[PDB]
Order: sequence, then structure tokens, then C-alpha cells
Amino acid sequence: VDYDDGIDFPYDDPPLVCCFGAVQKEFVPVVRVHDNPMHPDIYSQWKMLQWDPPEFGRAPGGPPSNVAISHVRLGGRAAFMGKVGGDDYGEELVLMMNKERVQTRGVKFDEGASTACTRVKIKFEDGKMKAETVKEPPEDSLLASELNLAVLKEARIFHFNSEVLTSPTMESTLFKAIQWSKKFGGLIFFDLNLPLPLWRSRNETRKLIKKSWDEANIIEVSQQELEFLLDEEYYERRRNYTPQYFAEDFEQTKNRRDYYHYTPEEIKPLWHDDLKLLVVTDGTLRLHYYTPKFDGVVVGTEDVLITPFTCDRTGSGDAVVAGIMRKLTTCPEMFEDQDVLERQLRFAVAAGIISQWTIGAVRGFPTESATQNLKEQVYVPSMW
Amino acid sequence: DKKLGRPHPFIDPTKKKQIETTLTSDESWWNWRKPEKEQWSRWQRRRPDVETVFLKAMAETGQVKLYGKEPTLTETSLYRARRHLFKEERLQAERERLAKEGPMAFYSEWVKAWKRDTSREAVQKHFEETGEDENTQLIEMFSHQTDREYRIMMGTDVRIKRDPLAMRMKEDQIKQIWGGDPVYPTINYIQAPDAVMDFRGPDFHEPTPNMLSYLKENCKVISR
Amino acid sequence: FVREDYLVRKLTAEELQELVKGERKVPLIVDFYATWCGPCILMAQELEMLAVEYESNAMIVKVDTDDEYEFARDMQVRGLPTLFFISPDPSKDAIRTEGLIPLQMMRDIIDNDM
Amino acid sequence: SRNLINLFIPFLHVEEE
Amino acid sequence: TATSISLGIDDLLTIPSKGWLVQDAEQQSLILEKHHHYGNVHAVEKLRQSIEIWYATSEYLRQEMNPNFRMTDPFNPVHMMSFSGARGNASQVHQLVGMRGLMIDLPIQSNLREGLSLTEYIISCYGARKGVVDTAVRTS
Amino acid sequence: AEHVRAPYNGKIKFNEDLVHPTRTRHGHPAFLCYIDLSVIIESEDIIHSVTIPPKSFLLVQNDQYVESEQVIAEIKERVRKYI
Amino acid sequence: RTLQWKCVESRRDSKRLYYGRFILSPLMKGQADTIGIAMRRALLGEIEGTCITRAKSENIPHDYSNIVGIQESVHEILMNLNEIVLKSNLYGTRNALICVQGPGYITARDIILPPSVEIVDNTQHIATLTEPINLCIGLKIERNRGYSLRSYPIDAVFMPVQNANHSIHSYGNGNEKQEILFIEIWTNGSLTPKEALHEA
Amino acid sequence: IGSLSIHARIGDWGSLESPFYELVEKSKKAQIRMLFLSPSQDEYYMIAAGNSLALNRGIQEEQVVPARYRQEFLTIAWEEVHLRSIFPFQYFSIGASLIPFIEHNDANRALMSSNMQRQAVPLSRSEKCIVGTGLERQVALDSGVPAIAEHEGKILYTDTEKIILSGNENTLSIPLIQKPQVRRGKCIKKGQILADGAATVGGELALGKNILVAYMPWEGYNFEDAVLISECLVYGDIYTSFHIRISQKREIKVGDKVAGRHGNKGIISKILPRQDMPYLQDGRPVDMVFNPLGVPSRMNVGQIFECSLGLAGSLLDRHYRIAPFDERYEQEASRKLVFSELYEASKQTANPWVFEPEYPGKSRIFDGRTGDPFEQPVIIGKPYILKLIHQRVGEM
Repeated sequence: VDYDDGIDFPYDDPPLVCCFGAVQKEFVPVVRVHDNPMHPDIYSQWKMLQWDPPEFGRAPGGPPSNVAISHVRLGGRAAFMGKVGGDDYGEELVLMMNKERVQTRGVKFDEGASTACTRVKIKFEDGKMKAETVKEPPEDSLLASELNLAVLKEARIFHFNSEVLTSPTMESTLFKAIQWSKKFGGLIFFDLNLPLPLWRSRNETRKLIKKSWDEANIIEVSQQELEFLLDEEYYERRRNYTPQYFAEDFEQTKNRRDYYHYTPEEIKPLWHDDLKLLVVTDGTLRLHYYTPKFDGVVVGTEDVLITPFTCDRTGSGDAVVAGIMRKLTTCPEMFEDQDVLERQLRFAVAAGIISQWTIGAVRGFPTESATQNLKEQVYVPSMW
Repeated sequence: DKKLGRPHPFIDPTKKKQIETTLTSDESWWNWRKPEKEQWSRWQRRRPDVETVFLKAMAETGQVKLYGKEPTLTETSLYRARRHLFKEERLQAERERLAKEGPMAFYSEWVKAWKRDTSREAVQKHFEETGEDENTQLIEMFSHQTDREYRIMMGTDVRIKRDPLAMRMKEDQIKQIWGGDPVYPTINYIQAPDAVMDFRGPDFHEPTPNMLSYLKENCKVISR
Repeated sequence: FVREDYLVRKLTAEELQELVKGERKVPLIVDFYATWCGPCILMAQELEMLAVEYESNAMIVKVDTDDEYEFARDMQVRGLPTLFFISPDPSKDAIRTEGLIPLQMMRDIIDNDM
Repeated sequence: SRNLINLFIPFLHVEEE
Repeated sequence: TATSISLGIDDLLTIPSKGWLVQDAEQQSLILEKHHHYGNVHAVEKLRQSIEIWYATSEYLRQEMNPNFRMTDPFNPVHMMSFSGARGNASQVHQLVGMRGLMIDLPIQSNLREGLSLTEYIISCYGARKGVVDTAVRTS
Repeated sequence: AEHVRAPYNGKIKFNEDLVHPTRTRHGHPAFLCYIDLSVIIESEDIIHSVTIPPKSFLLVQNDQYVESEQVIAEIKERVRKYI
Repeated sequence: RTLQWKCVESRRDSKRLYYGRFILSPLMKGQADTIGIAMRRALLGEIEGTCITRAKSENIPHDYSNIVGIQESVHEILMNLNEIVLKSNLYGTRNALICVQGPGYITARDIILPPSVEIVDNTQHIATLTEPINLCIGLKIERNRGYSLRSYPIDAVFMPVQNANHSIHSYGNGNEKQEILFIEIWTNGSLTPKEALHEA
Repeated sequence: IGSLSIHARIGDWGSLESPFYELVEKSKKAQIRMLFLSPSQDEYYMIAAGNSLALNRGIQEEQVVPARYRQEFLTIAWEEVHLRSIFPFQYFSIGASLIPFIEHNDANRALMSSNMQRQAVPLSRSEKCIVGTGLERQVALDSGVPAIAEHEGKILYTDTEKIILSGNENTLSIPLIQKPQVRRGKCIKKGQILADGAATVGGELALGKNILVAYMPWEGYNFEDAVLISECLVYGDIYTSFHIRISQKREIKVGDKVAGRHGNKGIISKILPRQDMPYLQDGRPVDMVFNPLGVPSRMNVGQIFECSLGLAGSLLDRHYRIAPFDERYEQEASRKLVFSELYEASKQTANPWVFEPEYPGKSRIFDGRTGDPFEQPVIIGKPYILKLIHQRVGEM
């Protein structure tokens, strides 16, 4: 079994990325309980929760379409592979993709379903209200026979996120797409972005994502996701610990935020032979990186109080992922030279930072020029 | 250098210049030491100038040569002192290209819709049948010019005398005048005309109540 | 009297079980916002506009998933901004929508699917 | 005056068909 | 009328070495602040550095503004304006073009072409009020 | 006071035994001189030179690298300062 | 002919905004600018236009007060009348009426013009009537140039050429240095660009 | 006298309190991190105004910024900073907050440029400014000149005399003492605008008009901030006011006072017919000719930005709402915004004279009485211009 395009020209200079899954206008999958509510009705105060945010929400990821848009705007090329309804909103989402110059040849167009609309039956069990899905939405119901193999052939990175694992159909389609991409020599990028149901328990999610994680050649996990896949409570005790009598070094006296760098031995339960790069993101504040040969941490920064009224965290993680892919496709020494990897990941940091300064995700993804400008203004020239 | 350092561009200091070695750190007072880590400064990044983009564009067109791939501040200060010479030289080369090519071939730069052969030979060979002299052909060519192309061509107006290079710098080069896209995205500033402000939006205070309505609500004032 | 500034009503999960078990004359829209979430600033304004436009012809309510997180998980919510449209006829399946859907899609659902 | 009129008359030139 | 004396955002003309001079004055100040934390330099020496090295730089920046125009952009609008004396003293042209200097424990590094940062703006506003009071006293 | 500033990049050269050590108004170490001092600047082209007058604070040192326009030398109220 | 002009482009962005670009070629040096500036000043100032100069609402409550059953004030309708574009060739003083007798939109198509005047854009909204009033208003129209300074006067302006431009380009004769003139005219549809060029 | 800063609050002890963001780091679990502090308290805190956008082979915490402590200004590490002054408008009065690019204007004139706006006459056919700061919205909302809705509902009826709402199945009638912004079919949330007032448009303050302008010295009629205007400013009723005593339709006249928001005041000395004005390379005559000697006289470079970006906004059909001190993001940030939007307006409209790379923001312009170009480029813009309101034998 093989697929032939009948074309021999070298495609095009910025290598294509395929982003698989769902498209929503903007949508945060990673949700957890937060300590501080603002007023339940006055939305005029929720800025205070985008500038002093929950730590899981410090740089939210989103739909892979956000990553496609950001990657194209950062100068790369993205194809979005997915399904939408024939209704007006599926057209609006495809138009959003096209206007952002995301290639939509793998975007199918179900005619008998209503894009974002999922049918669910509300039920009562244990006296609690529950829902069960009666029909999955278009974006959850792309079939393995609807994949565009010309895209998977061209695409050098196949990016997906764990939300596809919440649909058995989309999960089967995902693994077929992964097989195709790996056959065409693609690299599998797995942006975890754990949705709400996958925060229920560590040892269920770890087996749910196991096959996806072991297929991925490159993985992005937030600090909170990694610590949840590892022992969340052990790392809580790790960082709530304070020496009883005296600090073991001077810096531990300063009481600054704990930027703990997970060791390769702590990552070892998650590491696997195909994994070329794991990135653990602590906001834009730090990107820890791990490879088979070296590990380290890109010190980033954020500012968000620079734009108290216009700031919004949403999509900063998508812009980080897009910047990582943008450099991975055009500087594959990232897998082999540690200084190169750091210097290029600082571009992802800058893209996340700029993405935090406007309301809305797609509205806010930076261009390549703005990102490189922010890199060169924030970082000392030695470390550009 | 020694000869032909008059006229043409040449390295200001003569080649084979000597270099010197000075006090390393720990040979120097603490106030005259380079810090062990390069310090962040807002001024760390070369200011983007019009003179840098123009001097790079002249270097790539070979009108000038530079000591390195980036024009120094000395070179851009000299360009600032001398740019009108290079501008008038380019305008003269443009006049001479007009005289050589003829108006059809020259102005066809701004008539993409004019697909026919514009060389003087082809203009003659067309006059030898269609009876249309060069002028009628030129009127027809301009009759295919779109309004936007004409507005771009108006840089060649004999009163404007727009720089032939400024007319042809591409976007990714002109961007370097201000230094690429602004870091803070302009979409934050863009507002539509005829947009009506949503005073219920998330950057307004909650609507102030009518003072009587508020006092009555708080049972501070009574009606009957 | 001073008229209250907001129409979309916050419910606890139990007050919502009561509102879903009892008979309804009108569609029930349940918003699973959370106050730290960026898109929820926008969804709250869209839902306020919907709640004005439909007056008493729709019951639009919201459930902060900081408070009712396990109930959101049992509702199969997988992200925010999410919205349920629950028909007044109890036989019909409810519609879950995800992301900032247009206010016109809300009107479409309420008029044509509920 | 006459040279000005000779400059502006051209805009009133009709041409044969 | 046949000419024009119009002023544009790049008709103003910050002396090119200002960045280096500012970096110089910045690096020294950082080192001194470091050594002030170390207890090698007492607060009065640090204060006097913070005043005097930025005053020195501001003055140099002015003394090298006119030569820079006259040698490298003779026909520059604000050059002709100040050198002919039509409007704008050389100090005012310098406060547009070069550096506004001090009024104060921190300098104003920027200029009105580059825009004053909030701290600089506040310091300038305080100077403005003092100047207005001084003028009123002078008139009386 | 006028500031003498290096007119060229290069290496400062002078016999620093001719001049007295001092602490500057800014706490920097410096040399204070009460003679006509000749200071060489070994530039990339020639051995330029500068004359330093008596009663002046030479801020630089026998072999220091100096950059063009860098200050090389410098030629009541009583107020409380609080730490 | 050697010296020739042509209508190189024309557009009709609206019934109230025509555009035309013209060429005139083998001009000699210094002819093209003497033509261009004089033609510009003629177009912008010496073209005449026709517009409504006076209005008389047949029932007036007060000189300055609002008018019943109209969704906008007398001042807004006077401004909408000011923006009316008329096409007349004959000079002199002329009169017209609007007599609209029910709810709806009163528009330039409802103006009863004298024989010598034509509406340039019938679709121009004038007034909104919510009530079935027998709204009758008289209008007085004049053809003049520039501007001029009980029935309301309308501060109307008689300038149908909305804008004009010209550009001068070397024809490239190395000895004679002949030149090409382009002219551009934006007009209210009271005149086509070519008709304004001729009348200028 | 003075006036209260935009964010200032009178505390429960009669002190004037300003909001500051608190950088409590790891120990405490604060809910609201905005303090309000009087000038008595806020001196005992290290207030920073800097940004966290600096990084080095060290760490962000040790990166130094300008801060204020006691009455002194000083440079300290972020590790030492207690509070951040996050809001742009925090120190500005309302009048100063309405000035775009205010950080590019000499602060001496900030009072004067405030006073100018406080003398601006409401105009018939008011118009939103192309460039602003975003406070025109706050001013319109809080002035109470627009009819804000008092109750949510669907619109029932709208004319020059009244608006009618129906909501909560109850009607409300709102007579106008204004022009309706709502369509008769609109639906309204409680505190949204129903009708614009005098000198508002769309619920923004609208004191002036965007006049196409050149800054060049004409033949003395703009001597030392005199101003020439086109006759079109009389044609278009652009600066026609109504003054009530009976009312009079006051047109703009010779000797009337106009000002930009930057303190660039001038008196109209001359009114020239459209064809006598200077005209642009697109053929449009300019509508006023300011004199450029005022720009270094009062040291207001911000208006040149306002000019250039206003032109961009006229060509892109974009309004701009530039909060002050955008240079905090990036050095030259305001120049980058202006030149970027000039270049976009150029390449979108194919008007290459709008962004001439040789001298950006300036263009060559022509004498309407001659057709020759003035031999040096003239700065051009569409700034927002406001019309201002209007014998002792002494011992000396």
C-alpha cells in the first residue's frame, strides 16, 4: 500500500505543517479549579485574572487551528486537517482559516451536521445530573477515509492535541494519520492541552494518552500537565517546602518563584525512544527542554501588566507551539545543538509574550517580524 | 587606495592598519572593567534609519560598496550628507534609460496589462501597418493603464522626480525604515469608523444609577 | 427601584438540577463559564445580549466551573466557553456547543432546534 | 492670449470616424 | 513660501553616537549601583554620579548637535531654525533632538522625538510647574 | 569643569607614576595631576596625543583601552543626605 | 494629428461621483504645465453648477423649530437638499416642488423639476415621513459658480467638479523634450469628466 | 488650583488615593492585588514604572528598572520592587488624557493643550477623531450628554423627540432634549448608548473635525501661528456652530481661533478659494496651512505623528486609539506605528506619496496659484482641529 502524488518538484521553501483535529473560534480546553473568583457577573474585573492568572492558565493553549494560524503568521505554512459543518459557522471557520492563509485541503465539509453543535442526552444517575453524547460534532467525527494524503505527504510536522482523544472516531482517524505521516517521514508533535475530562485522575489519563505519547516524536506539556502526569502532590510538597533553620544557598533566601527544572530521571517514566524533544512550558516564563542527549531550560519572561486593559492570556501557548514548529521546520539543528535549540526557543517565548497583549487568540498571534523584534529587544544580543 | 582614494569609495583608514592589545580584566580598576555578563540595555539594538535602508539598497545595486554587510553610523551620516548626489545620479540614469528605451518600453513598467512588444523596433514595425504612430500607440498603452498603476507611475512626474530606488524598494526592505512590525500589535489600536462604543463592554464601569433611583433603592429617600 | 444590571442568572448545580427536572415552557441555555477565562468575558456579553433579545422567551443561566467543576465534568464539558441548549420538551436531546459561537448561531439553535 | 487659446483649443478637437 | 521649513519625524536627527554614549553612562551607572550595594561607594557618590555623568552626556550631546547638522545635514529644518534664530533656541532644539537631561535623582535619557517615559514625563512636569512659578515671580 | 574626551579609539598610554592617586567625587579611583601631562592614544592608524593640564583628574590608566568620545579626564549649599 | 488627447479612463463609482483620466501628448516643454494649471483652476473654480438655493416649507411652525411627523429636523432636510445634484444648462432662476402626501421616504425622484433641470441621482434620500402628512415644500434652483450669500436660504455651492489633478511626464525626445500631460477629474454627475474638460 | 487624576480616589480620610499593583511574590494568597495608596503611603513603597521585558544571562528578578522610593528616583532590581504603576492614564487629568502622543509634547504645554479642549465649541455635524487615546469614550459616557439607556429592552420607536424602549415586558419613554443611534429594531442592554449628544459621535467625544492640513510657511499669512483655511471650510459647514440667545449659524471666519489638541493654536488670517490652496500629489487641495515654526516653538512633535497617522487613518478607513507612553513596549514604538500605517495606507491605496521612503511622512506639494512644486517636502496630515470659543489709559 502506497500513495503517489505524481509530482516531483520540491514542494515549497517553508515546509508544511499539518494541524489535525478541531477548529473553534476560540476555546480553552485546559480548565481546572481556581482559588480566586472575581465577581460572578461583572466581566469588567476578569482582567485581574488575566494578569494574575491561575498557573495552569498562565499560557493557555487552544484548538490546533490557533496553532495553524499562528504558525502561518510567524511565516511558516500550515494545513489544517479536520471537519466542519455545511452550516454558516463552518463556512465562517473555513473563511477564518483561508483569510489567515491556512491551507484547507484536508478540511472536509459534513453536510448533515451543525459544526460546533454536539447532541447530548441529559441523564440523572446517583441523583446527579449527567450528560452522554448522542451525536458527536463534525470536528469530532472526521473519518480515516477523509484524510488528505497529499497534505500528510507534504507536511513535515503533524501537530495534534489530546482533545482528539475525547472522540473514539477522531482517535482512530488520528492514529491512521500518524501512520501515514510517519510513513512519509513526518515528525509527530503532541501538544497535550489536556481537556477537563483528562484532569480527573493521573493514572487514567496516562493510559488514555499512552499510545499518542509513545507515537509522538515531539511533545509539549505545560508544567501543570507534566506534574499531573507525574505526582502532582510530590511536586506540590517539593515547592511548598521551606528550610526550617537556614537556606542551603543564598538564592533560596530570596523567596523568588520556584522555577524547578525537572531532571531527566523524573522525566524517565514519560521518556521513550522516538521522543526527539520534550518541552515543559512554565507560562512564557520558562521552557524546559529535554532531548536524548541534553536537557536544559530557556529562561523566558512575561509582561502583561504592560497592557492591563488589552491583555489576554488566551492563545499564548498556541503561539509558543507555533514558534517551536516554525523554528523546528527551518532549523532542525534544534534537535542536535543545545545553544541553537535555546536561541530558537527564545523566538517561541517572544511569540507567546506578544500573544498575551491583546484580547482574543487569532486576533493576537504575532508576525515573524514583531516576534523577532521582541526577541532582540528583550534578550541581550549574546543570546539572540 | 593611495591612488583612487580620490574619487571612488575606499576604506577611510588605509588597509594594513595596526591593532593594539590593552588591559585585561583583573589588570583594571573596578570602574573600568567589562562586566562578566553582557548587560541588557534599551539602546542595545541598532536604530533603524532611512539612511541604512537606502545605503543597503545602493550597496546591493552596486552603486556603492560598504566595508561590511551593514552600514555603519559613519557611513549613514555620510549618506545623510550626500544622498542628493546619488539621487540625482539615479534620476539621470532614469532619464537616459527613457531616452534609450523610448516611452513605450519605459512606461510599460506601469502598464502590466500592455502585453505587446514595446521596443522601438516593434513600435516602428507596428507603425508600418496599423498607421498608428508612436504617439497613438503610447496613448493606447496608457489607455490600458489602471488608475492604481497610473498613481504609482506619477512618481516619474517631472515635478515630483521621485527616487527611482524609492519607487522600487519592496515591502520587506521598506519595513526596515522603522524596523519591522511594531512589537505591540496595531490591531489593539485599530477601531472602525462608525463603530458605536459598547459602554457595556469590559473596559467601562458598571452603569451609574440615577441618584434618586439609587437613594430610593437604598431606602434613604421615600415617595409616600 | 434601580433595575439590575445583569440578566444571565448564576445557578448552583443543585438549583440547575431543580430547573432541569421541573417542567419548562422555554429553552434553557446553561453557560459553563469560569471567571479566569479570557473568552468568557466575550461569551458573557453575547449571552447578556441574547438574554435581552429573548426576554422571557428563553431561560439563560450560567454555572461557574470554579464552583461546579465536577458537575461540568459530568456534563461532559471539555472546555470553556461551552453552552448547553436544553429543550423544554424533555424527550429531545440537548445541544452542547463549544467555543465562541456567533449570537446568530445561538438564535438559530433556540428558534429551530429547541 | 492667442498662444493660450492655441493651447486650449486641442481639448475641443474632434477627430474623424 | 517658495521653500518650506516643514518638520518631520526624521527631519529631527538624534546625534548618532547617543546610543553609545547612553550605553556608556548606563554601564557605569550599573557598575556603580552594583558597587553601591557592595558598600564600596556611599550614597552621596552614587547620587553625584547619577547627576553629573548624565549632565555631562547631555551637554556633550548638545555641543555635538550643531556641528552634526552643519557638517552632515546642513539644510535640516531645526538646524536652520535654531542657527538663524527664527524660532526654537538651541536648547529647545536639543530637547527635541538630543536629550532633555535633568531637572533630580534620575536623568531623562530620552527626548520628545523618542518620547518621554512616565518617570521622565513626571519629572518634566514638575520642572514645568517650577518654571511657570519662576516666570510669574519675574514678571511681578 | 571641562571634560577631556578621547578623540580616537585606541590604547591610552602614559607614565602613571607622574600623577597622584585619588578618589574621585564619584568614588572611582583616579589620578590627580599638577603638571602638563602628555597622554598617548595608540590608535588604529597613528600615535595620537593629548595634553592634560595641571590640577586635573585623569580618569584613565596606563594601558586602558579607550573609545572615541569617552571621557578621559575632568578639569555653595550644604545638604543632608539620608541613607 | 500630432497633438492628440484621449479619454484614457473613465469610471462611475456612483451616480454622484464620476472619474475620468485624459491624456494629451506631444506637448512641448512648458506647454504641459501652462495647460495643466490653467485647466485645474478652470475646473475647480470656473466651472458652473446647478443646485437648490432656497426652500419654503408650506407650513412652518417656527423659523427654527422642529417639524411634526418627520424623523429628522428641518436642518437635516435642508442639508439633504443642499446635497442635491442638478444637471441644468440654462442659467436664470427656476422653481420646483415636492408634494408627498403619505408615510415613506421622500427622495430626489420625488422632486418635480422644471423642464430645464434633471435629477442626477434619483435615489438620494431627502426625508423620512412617519405620518401621512400632505407635506408640500417649494424649492428655488439657480445656476451659478462658486458660492453665494419665510423661505429658508440654502447655503448651497455651485461646484460640480469635485476634484482635479494633473501629471506631467517626459515623452523622451532627447532634443525636443516633448511631454505628456495626464489630467484627472472627479465630478458630481452634473457633468461627465469629458464634458467638464470641454467646458473648462 | 488643579484637577484630580483619572484614577484618583478620595479615601475615607480625605486623602487622595491612587491604584498600584502589588508584587507580593510567593508567600501570600491575596485576592485583589490593587492597593489604593495616598501620597503619604506611596512614598514608603518602591513603585516601579518599568516593564518586565528585559532578559540577560542572569534572571528577570535581578533585572533593574527605574523606580520611585521616598521622594527619590532610583534604579532597583525587580526583586526589590514592591508596586507597579500599571495604568497609562494614572497621573493624567481628563484633558491631558485626551491628548494622543502626549509623551512627545513638552509637558509645559500639557496644561495649555488641556485648556484648548476646554474652549472647543460643539460643532454641527460633529465627527470622531481619527487618532485618539480611548478616553473620548469615558468622557462621552460620563458627560451625560448622550442618552444612555436606563433599562434593557427592544427599541420600539425613535425620532428627533423621543426614544422608546420595551423590556421586562415594560415600556420606558426617554425624551431627547441629540440624534438616535439605535435603529428602530435594535435591542439594548441596560447601560448602552441610545442617542449621541452635541459634540459626541458614536459615544465618543467629538469636539473637532479632521482637516486636511499642510505645515509650511506661506507668504506670511501664517506668520507666527496664523492659519490659512480653504473656502471649503465655509462651504461644508465644517466649523459652523449654533449659538443660542433665537440662534445664529456662526460660520468660521477670519480671526476665529482654532487649535489642535497638542497646544498648536492659531488664528485664521486668510480664507483662500479651493484652487488657491496648496494641493497634494493626489490633486486634493489642503484645507489648512499651519506654519512649522510653531512646532519647535512649543515643542510638540506629537502632532506630527497625529498628522501622519491621521492621514493613514483617512486612507485605511481606520481609527486609532493610542494610549500614552506606548514607547514602554518598544523604543520608537510611536514612530513604528505611524510609519507602518502610513506604508499600509500607501500600498493599499497605491498613493506612493503618502509614504515617501526618502523622507517618510512628508511629501512634495504644489502651489495652487502656479502648479510648480515647492522644492522641499512639506509635512502633511489630517489632524483633528477644534474651533475655540469666543478703555483704560494705563500708567505704562
